[PDB]
Amino acid sequence: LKANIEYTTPTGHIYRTDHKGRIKEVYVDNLSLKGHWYNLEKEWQEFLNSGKEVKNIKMEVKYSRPTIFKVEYEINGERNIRRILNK
Amino acid sequence: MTFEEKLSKIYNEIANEISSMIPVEWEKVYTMAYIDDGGGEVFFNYTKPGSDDLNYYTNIPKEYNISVQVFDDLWMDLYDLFEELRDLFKEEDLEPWTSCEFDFTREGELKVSFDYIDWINSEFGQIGRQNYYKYRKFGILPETEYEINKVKEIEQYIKEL
Repeated sequence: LKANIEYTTPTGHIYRTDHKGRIKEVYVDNLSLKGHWYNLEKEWQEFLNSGKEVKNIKMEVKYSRPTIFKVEYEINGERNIRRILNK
Repeated sequence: MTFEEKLSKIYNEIANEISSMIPVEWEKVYTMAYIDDGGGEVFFNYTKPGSDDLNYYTNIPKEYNISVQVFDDLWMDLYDLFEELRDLFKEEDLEPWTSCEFDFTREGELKVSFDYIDWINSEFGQIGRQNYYKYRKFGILPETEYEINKVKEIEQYIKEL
């Protein structure tokens, strides 16, 4: 939480902050192995207007705490997933 | 636990969740997450040893014997972990990140990149973000003109922030 600082933890973990003191980078060699709806409709319509199909639109709903939407769709033969909250 | 010990716990939890969504042996995983209070997206690309080919995550049920329901339910848990990673910032009285790059290798190397761009009010869509991400991360150009132009709009937008 210091500005433009790099710091290394006891465990070897390296952290880098920006001018506002926000963490921007982390290094670890140690791993143990209107809004959203509008944002979504806007890009859909732009794809359609460019002559691209938006296929297989489905939603899963955890209902009524916010209602949770898991939205899915395919555009270039590629399925994308998105999460939207309603509260 | 210190702040960095909590972050390490969830790094490990995110890494192992992704790894169990991959039904074959992988070498590297590039993960991108865009999350704010109203929702978000989490995608990743993985490589296999012997090849540099990128394998998109939702192609896993289309190519392997794993059900879309099981895959998506795992994705749901993975999202929750990233939201947990984000809440840790909130609890440290830190400004929460809006994007997290999460790259790791099977040997255990992990590199994380946080950013704080107000993406939702930028009004750029999910695929636009993903195409911009892919142009900067790897060398990948979109192939339609609308898509290419959208990446250019995002580049100029970010430089001028």
